[PDB]
Amino acid sequence: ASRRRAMKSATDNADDLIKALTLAANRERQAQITQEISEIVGGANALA
Amino acid sequence: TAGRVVRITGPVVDVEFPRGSVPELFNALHAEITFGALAKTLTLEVAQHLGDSLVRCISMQPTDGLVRGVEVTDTGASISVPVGDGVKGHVFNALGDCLDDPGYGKDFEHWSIHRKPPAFSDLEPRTEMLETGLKVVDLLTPYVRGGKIALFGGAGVGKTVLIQEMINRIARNFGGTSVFAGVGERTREGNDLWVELADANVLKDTALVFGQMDEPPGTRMRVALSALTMAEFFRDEQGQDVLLFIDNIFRFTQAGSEVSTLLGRMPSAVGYQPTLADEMGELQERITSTRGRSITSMQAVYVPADDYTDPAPATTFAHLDATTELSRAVFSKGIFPAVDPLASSSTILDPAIVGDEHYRVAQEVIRILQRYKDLQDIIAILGIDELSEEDKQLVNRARRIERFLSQNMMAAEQFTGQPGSTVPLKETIEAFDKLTKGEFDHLPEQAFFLIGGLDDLAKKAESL
Amino acid sequence: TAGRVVRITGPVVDVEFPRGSVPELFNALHAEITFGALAKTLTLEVAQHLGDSLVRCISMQPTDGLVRGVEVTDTGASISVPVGDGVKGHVFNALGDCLDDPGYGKDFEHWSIHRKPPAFSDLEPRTEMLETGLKVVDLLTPYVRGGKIALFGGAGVGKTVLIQEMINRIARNFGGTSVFAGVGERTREGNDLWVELADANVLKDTALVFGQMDEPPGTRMRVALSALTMAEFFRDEQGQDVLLFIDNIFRFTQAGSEVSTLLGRMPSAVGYQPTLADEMGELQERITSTRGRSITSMQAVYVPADDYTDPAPATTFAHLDATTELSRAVFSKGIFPAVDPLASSSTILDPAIVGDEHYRVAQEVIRILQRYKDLQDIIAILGIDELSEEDKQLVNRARRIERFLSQNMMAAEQFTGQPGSTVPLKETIEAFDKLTKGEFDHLPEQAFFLIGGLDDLAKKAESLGAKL
Amino acid sequence: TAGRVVRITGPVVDVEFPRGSVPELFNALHAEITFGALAKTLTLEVAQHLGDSLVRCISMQPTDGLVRGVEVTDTGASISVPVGDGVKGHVFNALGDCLDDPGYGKDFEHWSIHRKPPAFSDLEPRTEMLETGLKVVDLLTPYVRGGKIALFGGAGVGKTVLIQEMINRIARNFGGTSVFAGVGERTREGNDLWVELADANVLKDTALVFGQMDEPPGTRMRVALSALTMAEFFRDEQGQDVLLFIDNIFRFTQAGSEVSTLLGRMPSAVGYQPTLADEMGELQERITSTRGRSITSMQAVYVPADDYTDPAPATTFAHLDATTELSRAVFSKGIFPAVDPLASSSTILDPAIVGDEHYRVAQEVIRILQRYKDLQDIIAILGIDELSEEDKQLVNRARRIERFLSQNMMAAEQFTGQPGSTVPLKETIEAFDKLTKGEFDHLPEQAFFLIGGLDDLAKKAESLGAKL
Ligand SMILES: Nc1ncnc2c1ncn2[C@@H]1O[C@H](COP(=O)(O)OP(=O)(O)OP(=O)(O)O)[C@@H](O)[C@H]1O
Ligand SMILES: Nc1ncnc2c1ncn2[C@@H]1O[C@H](COP(=O)(O)OP(=O)(O)O)[C@@H](O)[C@H]1O
Ligand SMILES: Nc1ncnc2c1ncn2[C@@H]1O[C@H](COP(=O)(O)OP(=O)(O)O)[C@@H](O)[C@H]1O
Ligand SMILES: [Mg+2]
Ligand SMILES: [Mg+2]
Repeated sequence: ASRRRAMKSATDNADDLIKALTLAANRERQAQITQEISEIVGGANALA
Repeated sequence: TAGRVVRITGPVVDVEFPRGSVPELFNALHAEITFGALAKTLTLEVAQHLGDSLVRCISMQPTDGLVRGVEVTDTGASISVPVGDGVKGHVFNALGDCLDDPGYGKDFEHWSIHRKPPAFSDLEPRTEMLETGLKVVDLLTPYVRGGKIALFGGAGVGKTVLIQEMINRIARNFGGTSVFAGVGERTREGNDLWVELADANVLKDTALVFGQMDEPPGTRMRVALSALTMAEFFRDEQGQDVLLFIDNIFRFTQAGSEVSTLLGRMPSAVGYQPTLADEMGELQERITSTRGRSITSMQAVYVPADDYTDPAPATTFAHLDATTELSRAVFSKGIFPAVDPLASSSTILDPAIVGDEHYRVAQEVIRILQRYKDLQDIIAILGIDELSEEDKQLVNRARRIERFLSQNMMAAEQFTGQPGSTVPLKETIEAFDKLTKGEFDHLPEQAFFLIGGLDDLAKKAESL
Repeated sequence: TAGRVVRITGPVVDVEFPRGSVPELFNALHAEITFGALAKTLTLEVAQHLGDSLVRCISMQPTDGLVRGVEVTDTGASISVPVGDGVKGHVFNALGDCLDDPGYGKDFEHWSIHRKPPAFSDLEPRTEMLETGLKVVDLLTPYVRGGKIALFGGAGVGKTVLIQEMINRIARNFGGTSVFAGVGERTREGNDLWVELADANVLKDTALVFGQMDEPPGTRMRVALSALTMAEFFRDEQGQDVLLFIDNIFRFTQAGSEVSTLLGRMPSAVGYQPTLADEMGELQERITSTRGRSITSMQAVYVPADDYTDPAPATTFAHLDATTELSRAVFSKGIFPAVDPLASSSTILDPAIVGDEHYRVAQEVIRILQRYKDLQDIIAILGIDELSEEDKQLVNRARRIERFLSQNMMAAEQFTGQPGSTVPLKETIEAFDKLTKGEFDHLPEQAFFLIGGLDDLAKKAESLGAKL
Repeated sequence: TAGRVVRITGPVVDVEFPRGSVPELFNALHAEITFGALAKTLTLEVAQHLGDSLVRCISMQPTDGLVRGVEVTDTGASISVPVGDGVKGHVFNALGDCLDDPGYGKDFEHWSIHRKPPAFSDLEPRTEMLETGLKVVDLLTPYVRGGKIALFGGAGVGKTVLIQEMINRIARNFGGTSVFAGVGERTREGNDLWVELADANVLKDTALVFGQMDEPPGTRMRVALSALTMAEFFRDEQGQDVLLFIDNIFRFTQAGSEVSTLLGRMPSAVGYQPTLADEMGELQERITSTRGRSITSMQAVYVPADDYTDPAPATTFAHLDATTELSRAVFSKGIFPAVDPLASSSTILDPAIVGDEHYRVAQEVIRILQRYKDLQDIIAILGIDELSEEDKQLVNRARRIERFLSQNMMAAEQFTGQPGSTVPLKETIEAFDKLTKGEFDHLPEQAFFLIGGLDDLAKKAESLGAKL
């Protein structure tokens, strides 16, 4: 019984961890796109 | 007083006009490509006044074969689409040209696709429910009359059949009409939809406006406004209730981003156009209820990288009133429409809007279905034997509830000859209240497939 | 010999002068805004020589209402602020105008707010603990008297409360003078500090200079220089021991970034000004103690978006002898001060200076906390029940240690009504030695939360039913 | 008819010529730096025609000391390098000058370093294994004779050690000519390679062309072309097999991107030049075997920041027949060569060429290692006891397999102090077939670390107390 409870708790903890990690990964992905565009447009403006 | 092309860079064309003849922003201009292979009339939309009598315009067609110095004619108005009852049953592109019958509708009344939303006073302060007649939609995810509905669902989930069902219900129950806006429409899928609507005999109640995948970004940006203009004429002038379908709204956003990039504007966060919120708001605010008539919109939404915080879905959901998710799992069970009662939601499923009885019944149904979903994994792995007696009772009740959310739809008649049903909202509320309380658990499961209200349930139980 | 405004772009103004009368860099020019509600006298600071007798200047006041072509006069000198004993007990803005008593200080000696830092031959490293009574600070990040301390933190993690705590602990029992620099922070916070210093009788020894959030970026990037000029007068011209409090220096960096954008400079990484390290270094190198002349400076450093990799705090780090990094994670645990013990550091936490016992206890505490941090990965999923017996013991010890590093602060009473406590350094070392040895493993965790020394621990443990 | 320097900005020089005397693109121009300390002759490669008789050129030598308006002479031709058997045994730079014997080869036939690649009709796919004696390479990344081999990896993972190992194993007994192109690498490594080749007596058969990382961008751009021109001459004129070693080819792309913005080109993604793929394609497509004419080329490709998705290595991948991909993770485990067996690939690793048994054993090894990679996280968190019995057995097998793919290389004796070993391909196949069947599960995994064949395995197991 306690193993069932502990594994339910660990599965919920893994759910929360995956959610938080996915949010962090999406934030990092958006930030990377923004920074790449920033560098590209900065270079383009410098050339202009 | 005619202009001449000075610069051509892909779809972006610079045109010079005399001093007193500079067209207003968003005016439609006509140039000519005379090269035999690619001959056509080119539509340009004024995007910027560069000064020195130069305007920067977006070509609505490919500029391949265009020459510097050719004449450009100002039409004196923005892109104008034909309106009236005559647009029903026909396919148009973003410029108003009829595709199934070139030249058709050229004599109709023409309305500019750039219009403001209803004045602040003209709006209805009270949100109203759109009683569709479908049990699942009415109960769990009620639609807002004049609001926006997001539609999510893969292939083979009845999405097209659901669209046909909604067209049927708006045409018959409300005496309204439908406008379909295919933004970034695949040509094969557009042809499929045209043929299917003709076969379902609902094309007469629908106006199709396609801005296809293989057109420059300008048409894909303006097709939504064109379809919305047709719907606005039906609402304000014909005094009808309109249903506007947009597939895909994200492609409207992406075409806006592409146009913004083509015009040299610096991209905003995540590379979208700086005015993403402004454009989405200008589109969405025109969909509303004004003066007793409404445009209700069901919009297919694509979520990039499944990231709901992405700027495009983040901006789109600022205007969405309800969500309907179509599930492969539900469809495989034979439950039509294959709505996911747990993933789907509505913003007006609150006691203050739909009343306390409806809220309580819907909440109880959701609770029972969620518990059944929790037990699904146990049932799959260890079988139903390991379940408790209360668990078995709840599983049976939840199976009957989830099967009573199915309905014999109007658009499903052409597949299964049986005609569709329209369950009144109060009838659905009381029926699902009884189901939750446990007043039908003795009846067999098969009796709950694809029926209307309680009368149909009784008849199907007797037939078994 | 007067100039004329030719271009206006927000707080930046281009002024054309007759050939041969172009003002020198950093000269203070004056222009007039005459429109009724916004009528004022703009002080501009020459920032660039654009050529063709044009100069680009930064306006200290907002430029709303300024008209092209109005004459601009050159003062012939840079911005100057009043200095002397008379500035103590008074509130000044970036330009030296007294706010509590307008017109005050006009007769004082006036010093340019731009000057070079002390000569390298005059610099002598400072290695002397400045005891505070805060367990975490004294143990893990001892502050240096006459050195530079910084408080890094994200939004709302406790930088200002800790600055008030250090004003309470250090400035009150201070022989010399204090200078506070409100740099781009809340105006009502400046008002609260003014009133609190008046109540505590410390105001008579303190000079307050305020350029707050509702200021143009030029003022927000020059007010620090003005306050530092007053502190430098006290250090050099009077041999007084000076306390310098800056809150917030990231606001100086951010104002510099805004100005750089307005000056047409090419953006650097993350959109910051290319001369970020240069400006930061000039300002910081002016803030120092020289041989025989002590400035104990303490600076709050905002961390944008809780991103400690941001260029502004990242560049700030190098200019410090002691760094207290405040963590959102620690703050969420309710631990105050929300100090990240692993990330924070002190340059004098070495055995030669603080002694072998202090150093050994600090290193043991850090080792336990680092092991706990490493185990976080397993723990988040599985609790502590899957760890070895040694790891379980270490994790319980680490929880107790991290709770005990918290403290009931003097400046926290206004939030909790609980009076603060001061812990002697020897008691702190002894307590954490015992705690690392496992002598308090039997006490409940909450007994260690927001208390003073071992006596408070005993009383709280008793109150919870446990016995020490 | 001579031009004059108009603009100088780092390695890029603008030169104005009289109308009708504008040099053709890629022509070599000469300018004089007369300043005594840095006096020299700059070679400039015409990169662009700017209109109005101005050309933008890339300097091959540092432009420090260059003066505006100095005469610029057009050689009327591209950069050309000596070709022929004479270049064997000698060290050159990108410009063709001999470094060990200055003035040598000036009278040889000279070939332009710019050349079109072979016609498509002359290309024949190569499918013939080139046995090396390295277990991992021969089993999972079989090299192709006359094909293109690459060694990918981040900084300091063993690319150069593996290049030297392959020199030892392949060029030591090669019956043809060897060309080593040091593209933008350490000068110390170049000197070490020169000395090693002289000692091994392989230098007599090798032509070395060096452009180091201290050279300006133009030299690093053109050194690969120079060495490739020597190789092309040996392929097309002498009609003998050629070994082409390039280290590091990424430096060509990096140097190209260093001048891209100075040449006026808007940057592409990740800061690279817009023409990355096209320039790389031209250069790489010149590095090929043609029907009846063999060039076995081996390139070291640096992966910036270990990011295999970076556009440079990603674009390079399409040009290779075999790719040994070195991993930082494998390196940090002490496994050498730090080959990632799950990420490397060979075009001839299929049953048709290598044979049924080789392909079967390779696929089984890859499957076991993939399953182990999947189970790594579970073992790290929940431990190995919670795995199924077959999964535990597979984990033991996979650990032994990953250790056994390690090998003591000759080129690594300077690091491990242990002499290298050579394993025949058949022995490798038999040993890994035994491993995948569990025939060595009773031996400690430490017995499989940095050894040769099964004899070395038996010896090490005896040394550790085991026996097969
Ligand atoms: N020692 C403390 N005890 C209790 N509460 C505290 C303590 N320190 C800070 N707080 C709480 O945290 C709030 C924020 O603290 P503080 O204003 O010092 O943060 P900050 O880092 O300067 O913030 P900001 O970025 O907004 O300027 C305080 O108003 C108080 O609510
Ligand atoms: N109520 C229903 N009765 C019978 N068949 C249905 C019903 N709903 C959906 N289907 C079947 O499911 C398929 C769904 O495909 P389609 O209508 O294109 O929607 P989607 O775009 O989600 O695939 C259709 O081919 C249709 O035959
Ligand atoms: N086979 C090996 N055995 C032991 N150490 C090695 C081996 N290969 C590389 N190393 C270590 O890794 C370092 C990096 O190798 P090298 O190839 O020179 O760098 P890179 O991979 O960047 O070219 C070597 O100097 C050596 O110390
Ligand atoms: Mg604060
Ligand atoms: Mg190397």
